[PDB]
Amino acid sequence: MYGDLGNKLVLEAKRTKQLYARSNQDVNLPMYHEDIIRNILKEVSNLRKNTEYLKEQQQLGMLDDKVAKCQYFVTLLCMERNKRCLLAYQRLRTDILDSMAWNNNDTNNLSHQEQEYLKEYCDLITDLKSGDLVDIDLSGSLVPPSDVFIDVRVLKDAGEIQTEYGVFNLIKDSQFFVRQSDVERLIQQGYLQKI
Amino acid sequence: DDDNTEIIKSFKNFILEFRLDSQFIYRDQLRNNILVKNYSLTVNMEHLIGYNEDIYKKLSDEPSDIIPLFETAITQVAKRISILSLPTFQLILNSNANQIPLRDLDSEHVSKIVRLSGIIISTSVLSSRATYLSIMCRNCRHTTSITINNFNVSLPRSCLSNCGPDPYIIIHESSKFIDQQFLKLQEIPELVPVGEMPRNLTMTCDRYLTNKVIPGTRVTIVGIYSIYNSGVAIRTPYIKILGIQSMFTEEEEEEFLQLSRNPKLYEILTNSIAPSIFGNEDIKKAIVCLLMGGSKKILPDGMRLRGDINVLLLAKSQLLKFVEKVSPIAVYTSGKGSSAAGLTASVQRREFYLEGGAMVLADGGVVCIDEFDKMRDEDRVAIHEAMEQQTISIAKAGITTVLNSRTSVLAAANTTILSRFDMIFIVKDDHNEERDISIANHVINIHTEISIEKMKRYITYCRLKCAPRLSPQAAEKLSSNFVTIRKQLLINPITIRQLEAIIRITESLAKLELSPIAQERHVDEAIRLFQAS
Amino acid sequence: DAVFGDRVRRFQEFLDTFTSYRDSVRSIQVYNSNNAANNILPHRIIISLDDLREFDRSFWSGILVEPAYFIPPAEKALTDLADSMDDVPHPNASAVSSRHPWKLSFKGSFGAH
Amino acid sequence: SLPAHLQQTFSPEEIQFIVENEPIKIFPRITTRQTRWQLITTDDKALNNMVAMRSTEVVLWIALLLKQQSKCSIVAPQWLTTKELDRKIQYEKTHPDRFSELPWNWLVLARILFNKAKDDFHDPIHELRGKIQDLREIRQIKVLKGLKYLNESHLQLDNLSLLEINELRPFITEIMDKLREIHTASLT
Amino acid sequence: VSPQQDFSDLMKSWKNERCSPELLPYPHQLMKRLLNRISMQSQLIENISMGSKLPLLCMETELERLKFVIRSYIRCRLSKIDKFSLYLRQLNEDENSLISLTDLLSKDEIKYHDTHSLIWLKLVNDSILKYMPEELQAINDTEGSVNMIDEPDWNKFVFIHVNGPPDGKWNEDPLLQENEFGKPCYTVTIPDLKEEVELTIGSIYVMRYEVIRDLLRDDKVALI
Amino acid sequence: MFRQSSEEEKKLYARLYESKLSFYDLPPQGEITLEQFEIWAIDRLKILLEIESCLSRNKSIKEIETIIKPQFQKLLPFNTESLEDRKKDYYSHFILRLCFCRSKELREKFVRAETFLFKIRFNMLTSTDQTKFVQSLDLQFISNEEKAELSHQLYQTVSASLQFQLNLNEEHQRKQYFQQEKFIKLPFENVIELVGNRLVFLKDGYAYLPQFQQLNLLSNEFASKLNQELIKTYQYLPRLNEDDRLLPILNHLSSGYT
Amino acid sequence: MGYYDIDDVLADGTEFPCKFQYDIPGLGYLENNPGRPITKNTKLSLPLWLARILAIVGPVPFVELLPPDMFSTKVMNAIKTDPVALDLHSINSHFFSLAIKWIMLFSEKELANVVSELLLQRAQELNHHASSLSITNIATSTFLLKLEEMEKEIYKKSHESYKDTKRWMFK
Ligand SMILES: [Zn+2]
Repeated sequence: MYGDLGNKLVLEAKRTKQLYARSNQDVNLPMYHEDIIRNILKEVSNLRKNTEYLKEQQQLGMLDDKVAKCQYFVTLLCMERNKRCLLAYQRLRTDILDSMAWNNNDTNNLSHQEQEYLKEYCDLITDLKSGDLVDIDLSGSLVPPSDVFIDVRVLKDAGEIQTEYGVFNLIKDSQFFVRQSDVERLIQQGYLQKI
Repeated sequence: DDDNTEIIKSFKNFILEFRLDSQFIYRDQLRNNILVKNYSLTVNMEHLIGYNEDIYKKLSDEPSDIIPLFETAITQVAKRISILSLPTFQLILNSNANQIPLRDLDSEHVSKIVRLSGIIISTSVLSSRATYLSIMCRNCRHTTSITINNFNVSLPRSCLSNCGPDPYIIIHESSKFIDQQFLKLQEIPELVPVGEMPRNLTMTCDRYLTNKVIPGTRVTIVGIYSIYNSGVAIRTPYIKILGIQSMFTEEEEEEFLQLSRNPKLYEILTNSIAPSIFGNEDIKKAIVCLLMGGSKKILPDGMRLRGDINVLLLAKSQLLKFVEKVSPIAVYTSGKGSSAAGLTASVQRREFYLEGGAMVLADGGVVCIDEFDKMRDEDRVAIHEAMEQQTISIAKAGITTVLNSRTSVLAAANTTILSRFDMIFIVKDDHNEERDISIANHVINIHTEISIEKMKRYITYCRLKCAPRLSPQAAEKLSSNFVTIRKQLLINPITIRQLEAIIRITESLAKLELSPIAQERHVDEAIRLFQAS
Repeated sequence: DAVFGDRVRRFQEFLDTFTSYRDSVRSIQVYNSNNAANNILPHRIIISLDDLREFDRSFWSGILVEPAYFIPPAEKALTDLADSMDDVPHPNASAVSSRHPWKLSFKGSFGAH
Repeated sequence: SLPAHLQQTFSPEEIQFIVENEPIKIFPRITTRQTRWQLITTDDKALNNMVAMRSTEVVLWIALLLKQQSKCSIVAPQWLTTKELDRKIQYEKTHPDRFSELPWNWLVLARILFNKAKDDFHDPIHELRGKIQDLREIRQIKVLKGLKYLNESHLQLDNLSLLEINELRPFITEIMDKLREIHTASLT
Repeated sequence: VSPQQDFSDLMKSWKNERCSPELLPYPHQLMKRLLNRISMQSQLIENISMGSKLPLLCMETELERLKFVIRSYIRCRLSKIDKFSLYLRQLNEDENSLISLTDLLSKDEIKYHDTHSLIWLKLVNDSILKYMPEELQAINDTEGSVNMIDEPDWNKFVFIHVNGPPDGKWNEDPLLQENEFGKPCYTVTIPDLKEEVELTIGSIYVMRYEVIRDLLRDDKVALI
Repeated sequence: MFRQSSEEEKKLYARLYESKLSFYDLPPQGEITLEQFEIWAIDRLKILLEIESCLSRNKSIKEIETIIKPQFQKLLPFNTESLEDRKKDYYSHFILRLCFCRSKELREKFVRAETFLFKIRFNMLTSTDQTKFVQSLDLQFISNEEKAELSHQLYQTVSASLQFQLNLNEEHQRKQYFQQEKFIKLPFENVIELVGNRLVFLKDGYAYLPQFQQLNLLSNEFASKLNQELIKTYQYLPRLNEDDRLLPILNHLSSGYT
Repeated sequence: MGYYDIDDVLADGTEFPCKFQYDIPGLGYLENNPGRPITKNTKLSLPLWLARILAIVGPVPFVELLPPDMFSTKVMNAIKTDPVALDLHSINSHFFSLAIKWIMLFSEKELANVVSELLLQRAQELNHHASSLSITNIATSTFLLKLEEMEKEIYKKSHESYKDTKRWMFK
């Protein structure tokens, strides 16, 4: 029946939601199901052809008052349920991409419409981040500031690097005593640990 | 009289006050245990020693007397933290004291806490002991009660409310009981002196320590070593136990799904099977099909359609061992079998009984036979029912039963018996000196593509998740090929029992891709691989 | 001792309320009385435990957790119900002192047990 | 956009942040009274006009900032003493349904001051650490009795601390919402 | 007006915005004044730095503490705008609406809402709706078998704490009646059940949102 | 801890039969039919006729209970939530007031039969229902010190009664029950029937009555108040004479007792 | 009950028994035969998103809904005897959603009373297992295999809250 493919597709949305929720660090949303979506759209095209043929028979006068009305109505419901399934799946993957855009601001699994969508949303984020309200780093940390000064140990040999506060030389397994407001970005990037 | 109160007070204050850093660990444990209706506490000896060594000294001198006092202290603390009724709580201990080997326990250790280890070899059924017990007095019909505790009692004779010499009886209608179990511990195999059979002990546990272990497991035990009545002035020893020590994730199935969409998965799985063996491509393909299997079906009129696969092989020793290793469930045997049951089953004798061979035992899994020609006479006829029906039925000497034989058979040898198998092939050899030299070098090394475990888990996943169906195009293709071969043979046999085998091979081939429908791609490879000859 | 009587009264109320069990008593009695004048059905009745739950929870849990104190008085009440209903006169010597009361049985929704 | 675990609730870090804005009494060891602090979210006069060993009142986060070094000492709140906690435990036992009238931030402030200011108390700390535990356990019993009255309409609570409410929030609200959904569906 | 009072108002707005189900109106004036103050304080810190260490430490960490709250607040509001985009657009399109969208949202929020709606519309319109028949091509359809527009759950349960009138004018508040021998109180009617409750000053409650919306707007209660 | 927060005729009869028995205390209201009047009166009359017949045959309380109890479900139901049954019972009693207030013999016979029916129905109650019904009627227990001072005499008085009436053959059981039993003090003239049988202890003109006895006081109060109401009902029989359609029914009802 | 909610999308696909009240041409594909009519008093199992409409639209509507097995009398008695021990996961994965949908459809009064008691009684043991934090696996695991998909979310969001508070405190 016409809803089986949608019932199969939505299970992938539930699966990827649970996989994403289990581990926030391991976000790689799986392959876009091009084939199942194509099959669903082909089914919708078949139903459209059936409705058009039924309209031709209605214009021919083939008991069109009762027979065409009920058959057309039942077909319309079948199309609407497929629309709901497709929109739900795409909306879930859109939400995951929106979550990733805020932190970042690789591509192979995304469909090309989604590939341009992510670029558009990154442009929107940097537009908000610029201009007025620039003084607060909207993409910054959401954990309240606990301490000014911390001790951080050097995890990866990135060599000498530049930062707005100054310059660091990340000699492997050396330790700094430095203010957190400087090294917050480098901790997020993963060069440093708090010990 | 006062000493019983001071000791209880001391242990009560122990539970209420022991912090390590910032958490009252035992108050938290005792609260968290009650919420899941677990009435016990797991104390650690080292913390008790750290808190106050005198309490540990008292506990070490006279365990049998002092353990109940600490238990009732646990109850008194348990009521405060949860009530503005509960049973008596069980104390459980952990320790790191030096293990005594089981062979060295002797008269110096009676009524001492002992830590030992071994292998559990037997387990009794559960039995009932009394804790609170009510009493009726026969003459005057007065009533009273008694509280038992299980440490090393009989009904009293001080009649009350003359009242007689032995007037008391039990009201089981208003009494409380607990569980009890017996176990046997055998000394460790790598500790026995040479040329002797291993020594063993018997032991007891109750309440939450019951039903915690099974036969054959190596364990560590903490318990009181004591004696009981059962020569002159001689008694048997035993131990009272106080402590014992002994489906897919999402990230797993993601790897299996990535493998499923590989365009060359069939080649990869064939290459991964017995990689040392040179050549023999179709043998490896057939073993893949045997491992994966078809799809079971049940019809409205009750007829039942088989899923298993059967293969025969006419170097060959290695492949059966590999199949044993890779398969989720596997049994290995030679043609004569492990007993007089042979392969299938037999009746033996004194009253008669029945036992099954290595076809009943492998039910639900795979079975591999090392030399099919050494099959016994009864098995030669019984394997017909074992393979066609997946059952074995016997009516002999008053026995009348039927046995399940749901399994896939692999076999090798070196006649009409070949008809039972879905595919038959003959092993082939090649004699490259480099191969032998490499094998010899590896042998000297020990003397001086997908891995097995991953492949086994993948096979399990595919068996659990999918069971595909034929498409109509495959049906037309197969029927046309069937009538074509029968007509060709007529003008110059194929039968329905082989068409239904080709269908199973087709389904097993479609199973690898996790495609819900089988297709002409699979039908072509099925008939291509059908060339046993 | 006094609690025994009240439980008999409460089960009598139950037997009067749910009338389908009176019909069972009477049908067994009249069937046995008919063929006696010429097989015999037992003096046993099966009650639905759900009816007893919906009638009185305290009696239901009493039956299901303390059977030794609740099953006997209910059986006594059933025997009283069957005895008060009309019966054949002039019983024989064996019938006069048979020591044979009616007996109960249960069905439905045991839950955890 | 916002993380999933912050859609409906405050994390304990935010609860600590909220509590830190309260005032607290201190003894400074240095005189600042005649640069100046020039704060923008608080009063600035108190810090600019400090005199050594003269009691004064400042926000808690600056107080902990000073106490990190030698320049300050923190006076404990008056409720955080053995006599008062004894009386509150007796109140808890006496009235088996009402909650005792402790301040809304008692757990958070106790577990901040025991870490940052262990040396400034008058009572022995190892007794306070026990009496706090007693109070929390009794309150947990009273909470566990209360969850049998979740209903379709409302509930009343009194003197329940902020952290205790935040601990329970997602359970109470969810179960109450589903009971509301079941009830209103029959009306419609 | 003072710098001390603005931060208390900011904390109030942040806490209320986190819990309530609907999108509350933007404080237009407070944000202007706060952001100007942040800029001036940053320049002052730079000037004093270029000119005892401890006062500078206090000033720096205070500015960090101030910026964090605003960051969290704006992120929460944008998250709400994501979920009710079609609802807000429908509210704006209604000519008879009692409130305009620009009253509710800030200018940056207006920009975000508009352009994000267009981006999301372009994604689904080409992918899915390009293939549907003309009867089902609408994205914000109300008439279908399932409503395509989401909106707030006005009956969500929320914790509250009763403050009373902010000025302490218990004698002036017209709604604030009095219970027997005790504190003043408010009264509210819950209409599905046809029942009343008395909300005494100082006591905590779990209450439906719509029943207490008006008192929340008047600052008679505060969300916990 | 957590915390949340005509019709009048039907309510009147629900109140009147909450206790499951009534002294028939209050004026009925609303309407019923004349067929209902006749039939309800005849049903109660049949039950009371059988009660008087059994008493004339000198049958015991248990025999009368065995005879009369099956008739409630047919004629005059008892222990019932039905408004119809409750109204039937109440109205039938009130009708037989007007039938049997006419003469001293009729008043005595009606009081005797109705009081015995009251006794029968009271026996059918549970002890909780009996306690609630007695308490609803606004009906002096002795102090523990007075019980202790008179304990020997009271126990000597009631010990035989405990054995025979409450089946407490064991003296131990009798002692425990007596320890748990309460006693009532009142003038001896109020319980004189128990005095004549020496079932109560007398001291200074007061009779000491255990709690498990004393139902005769309740039934005697019922009989006395019913007699006074019947005397009152007799005095305003001229107002009954305004409706001629009722007098043949009452004459028919009274004819079975004459 | 949002549009894009996955669980609501998935719950609507469960099938319910149905019976027809008119013969209709060409709709035999519901009976898995596109080339034939449907006939009156035929019985079929249809998904809820379709049966919810065909039961309403006219007069006599096209389809009548038969009482499904998941709301049978045996289930109700099992609920009312011991709600805590009940294996609702085996009965139906989405019980409390379909219950509310059915109550809305038919405006049942007694079923609501039963379901409210069931939810309230199971929430107690759910909170008990939520509160119990290690400083055990089998005792918790036996009960948590009998939770609905609806109840698992509440359990997870309660457990994480308690765990976060404990971690912050003892730190
Ligand atoms: Zn005795």
